[PDB]
Amino acid sequence: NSMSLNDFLSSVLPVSEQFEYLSLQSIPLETHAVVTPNKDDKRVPKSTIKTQHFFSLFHQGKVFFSLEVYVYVTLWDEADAERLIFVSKADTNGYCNTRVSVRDITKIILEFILSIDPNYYLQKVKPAIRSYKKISPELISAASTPARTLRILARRLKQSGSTVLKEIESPRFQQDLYLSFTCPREILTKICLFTRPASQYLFPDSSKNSKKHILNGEELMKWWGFILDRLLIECFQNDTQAKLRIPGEDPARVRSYLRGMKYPLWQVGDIFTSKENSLAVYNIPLFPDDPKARFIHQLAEEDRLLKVSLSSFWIELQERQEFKLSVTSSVMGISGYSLATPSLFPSSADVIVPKSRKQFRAIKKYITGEEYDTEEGAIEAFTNIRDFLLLRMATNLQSLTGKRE
Amino acid sequence: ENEHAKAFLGLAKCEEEVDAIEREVELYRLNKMKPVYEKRDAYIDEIAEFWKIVLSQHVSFANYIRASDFKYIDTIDKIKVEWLALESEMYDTRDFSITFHFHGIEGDFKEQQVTKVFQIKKGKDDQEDGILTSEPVPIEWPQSYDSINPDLIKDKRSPEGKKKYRQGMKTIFGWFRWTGLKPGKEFPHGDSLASLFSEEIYPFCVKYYAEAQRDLEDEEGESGLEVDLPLS
Amino acid sequence: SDQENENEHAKAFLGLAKCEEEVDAIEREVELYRLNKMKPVYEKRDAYIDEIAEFWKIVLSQHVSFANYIRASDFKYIDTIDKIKVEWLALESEMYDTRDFSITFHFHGIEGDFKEQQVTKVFQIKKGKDDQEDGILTSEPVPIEWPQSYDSINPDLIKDKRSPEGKKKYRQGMKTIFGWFRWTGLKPGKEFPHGDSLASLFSEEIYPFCVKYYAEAQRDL
Repeated sequence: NSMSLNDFLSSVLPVSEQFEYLSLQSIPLETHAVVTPNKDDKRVPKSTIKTQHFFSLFHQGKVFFSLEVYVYVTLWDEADAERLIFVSKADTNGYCNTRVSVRDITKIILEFILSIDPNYYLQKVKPAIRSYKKISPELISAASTPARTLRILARRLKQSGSTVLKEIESPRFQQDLYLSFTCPREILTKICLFTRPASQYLFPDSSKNSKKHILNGEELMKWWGFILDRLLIECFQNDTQAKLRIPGEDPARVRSYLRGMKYPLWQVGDIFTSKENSLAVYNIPLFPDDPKARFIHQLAEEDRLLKVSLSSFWIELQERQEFKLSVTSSVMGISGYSLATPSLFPSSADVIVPKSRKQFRAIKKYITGEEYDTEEGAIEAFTNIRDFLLLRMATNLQSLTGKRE
Repeated sequence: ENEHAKAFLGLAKCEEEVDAIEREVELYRLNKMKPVYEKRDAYIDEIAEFWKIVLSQHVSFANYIRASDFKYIDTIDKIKVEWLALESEMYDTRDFSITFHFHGIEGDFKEQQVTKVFQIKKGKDDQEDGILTSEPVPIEWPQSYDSINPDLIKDKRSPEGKKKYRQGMKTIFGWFRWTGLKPGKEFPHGDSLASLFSEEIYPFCVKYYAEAQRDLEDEEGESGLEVDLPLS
Repeated sequence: SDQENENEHAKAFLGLAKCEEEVDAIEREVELYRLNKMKPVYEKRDAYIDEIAEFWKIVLSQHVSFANYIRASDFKYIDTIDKIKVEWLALESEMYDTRDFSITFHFHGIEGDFKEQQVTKVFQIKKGKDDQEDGILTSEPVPIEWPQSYDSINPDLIKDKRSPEGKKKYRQGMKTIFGWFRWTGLKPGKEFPHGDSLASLFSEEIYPFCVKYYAEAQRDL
């Protein structure tokens, strides 16, 4: 069994070759629902927890691969719980010296995420809005002004000769300042991928590297199509939803592309269609930097939310400017249960969790703020990520050797 | 038509009035803030690590330098910004001189005080805003950076050397040589970095320092510094 | 000397807290200073603006986000705006935020249906309960004569807000610009949407920089 992120990655990397990797994760946060709630609805989620997973792979002091993924867990007071994996971006810069399967790397990281028990994200959760009522003394919080903060520091010093509260992370306070939840380890899992071609996603100006291989929309869809198909076969139960939509394309072609997939249940469509056949706003998930959300926002800015329906929605969306055909854009969805039960809890070996969003963003930025017009950028990213971690976190990137023959 | 022209001109003259007013206002602010800055900085000296903490709390500052430089950024114990337009009208209100003092690292970095000056310059136009420029100032690079130090690099136009050069040029030490007069051959965006210090870092150091004192670490930056509203 | 040392820190923290407050005072003075100088220039500027026909109409059409805030049906009426005047309350008393201001519009009358009138709306900052809070713009509803076509949906006109139609039509009215005129900022989601952002749009962009917008419009033209 593969029980560590290292176990998963190595299995797919060339044997005897050294690779290092970054595995960054955000503190789970209480947040608004993935799909907008319908007041006239039987039920509503008690809570939604959002976490971002960021991965970068480095080979020989250079970074050549990255993957950005979000994981939502939705809790229903009575209606079970689902977890939704949103795949946001993946990219390469073409600066890898050795030969590897980016596809299997991407597939294997996703399996690892699948392996994680949902509860792991629910142990300690950052509240969307904290209440300090259960607590006096006065706390220095996000809301505090600098002057108030300065004054508080001074009083504390005078009282105790320290500016800190010892009991701040003490268990009673934790019970008060954080949320925790539990749920069946075996839950409904959904993955949503939207593919839109572009020259660069996570590696600015890498398009300018000749070594880099850029895919047109069709190639890209096929690429994500292939990965998903394996995920379905390898990690999912047999009667599981697999839906693919390519906007503006005739369904015989799409249906015909699907026929070719190894999993036999792929269908043309989306995993958001409902029995109740509600409005578009009530079935469409709002993801970060996502084609579906930008357009739901427009419908909001025009008081059309009530006006649109699901069938209408897809059609209306294809019309919009970001969608200039012919370019191929596809939306992919998976709904179902995992073969194996999700039991994994990640370790420091598995991931690095920064203390704040600020620190999380700072590290990521070293990778995504770089310029990859030339190799110097790939090296620089590796250099900063390493120096920054050691320096501010006393941490090292994970190191491993490829096992695959 | 003629009346319209008259108005249009008067309009163009009004926009020109506004600019003068803005400059006047800026000068007014600089004169008032001066004595508060002296008072404030004197208190800041009593605090240790104030600058180290501030430069770790500012978000975009990290964008301009190498992560390794933070070993040295952390030795800064004093920062002073004097705006030149207070000594003479010849200077733009954006002009300033900045002085940093570094305490040093044993066996690696020398304790020193460095002063850099930034001024606006123009090139042939009445209707051009102007750009920041500066003069190189000597700074003693840390020993750890011998390999990327422009003054110790032997094969400079060498292919490998040219890469060791460019690496040194993207450190905070490279920035001290920034001038703004040789585009593409100097520390990148040295003008923007200069602006951060005068516009944000020096002016708001205390807000930044207070940002680092939140009791719950996850709240740092939450201060500042995607769902709908369906029915009415 | 553990006491003495942690005591110099507490002194300096209080010093800084005082300086932070000195700086907030200065910012107000500076902003006033700016407002005082800008007044005469604005007056001179508006006096030139009348001479230009549809200056405001062109400007409103030209501004990027301004159109997002209101109904398309609304523009016909908007185009009838031939005068805008912003006055900064803080000039008249230390009791107003520098942000506080009053804004007047004059609407060219439209026949048969739309009356010509001058209206003044006032916005000021308010804070609630907690000292450590930013504050937000608020306003008082002010009378405005609605055009007849909007009569079906004029709120006063709607018979029952609750009926599904009323629920839908009334909502519609609030979303109009006229709806904005009754915006206060104290009944969240019961009023014109983002009424404060629009207000700030006016005192921070559309008014101070109307000229640039007009110009850009000419160039586009």
